[PDB]
Amino acid sequence: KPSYVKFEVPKELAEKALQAVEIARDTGKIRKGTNETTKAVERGQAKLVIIAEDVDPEEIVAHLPPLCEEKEIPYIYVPSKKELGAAAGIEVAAASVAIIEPGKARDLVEEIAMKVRELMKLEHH
RNA sequence: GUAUGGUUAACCCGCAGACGAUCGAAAGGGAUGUGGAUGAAAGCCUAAGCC
Ligand SMILES: *O[C@H]1[C@@H](O)[C@H](n2cnc3c(=O)[nH]c(N)nc32)O[C@@H]1COP(=O)(O)OP(=O)(O)OP(=O)(O)O
Repeated sequence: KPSYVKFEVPKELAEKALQAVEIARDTGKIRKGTNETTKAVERGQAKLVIIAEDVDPEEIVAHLPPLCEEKEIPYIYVPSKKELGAAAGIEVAAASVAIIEPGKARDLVEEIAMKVRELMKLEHH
């Protein structure tokens, strides 16, 4: 298990995280790739950040969970980084994706934002 | 004199790429860049370069 994964995410909740990227890709604006994601977080324009769990080395995305907590931006973990790139609409894999405007997925992001709040309180005791 | 340029183009497999393609000195920026296989007839036009 990676060290940058602060909390475990169930499969069913992670599957909706890909759907949010899929919907917001067509009905909103997302940013695919770790560089675009990092900029979207430090600029404070990212509604939800999605981080992959199969990132090696960790030093590529290990700074997002700390940065997202400072900027008070929710984040959720996805197992596959290739499926993450597929949901963003690119041929290659993606280590992280940032959702700027959810669009039609506005409701789905709210549901994920609540559960990542509850999952974060449980792992923190 | 000469096509490696045209009239005249497709269709296959591969390689690199959101761990950042193209562009840029960098900053920036964000999805293409490319190697090969068979085709690209005949005739005709042009002659940069080369001889
Ligand atoms: O048939 C051509 C050719 O034999 C000869 N010619 C002119 N330049 C070259 C060259 O660089 N390399 C070769 N191998 N042959 C060349 O000239 C013939 C054409 O006749 P012209 O001389 O009338 O026309 P051109 O424009 O070639 O030369 P010119 O008109 O200045 O004299």
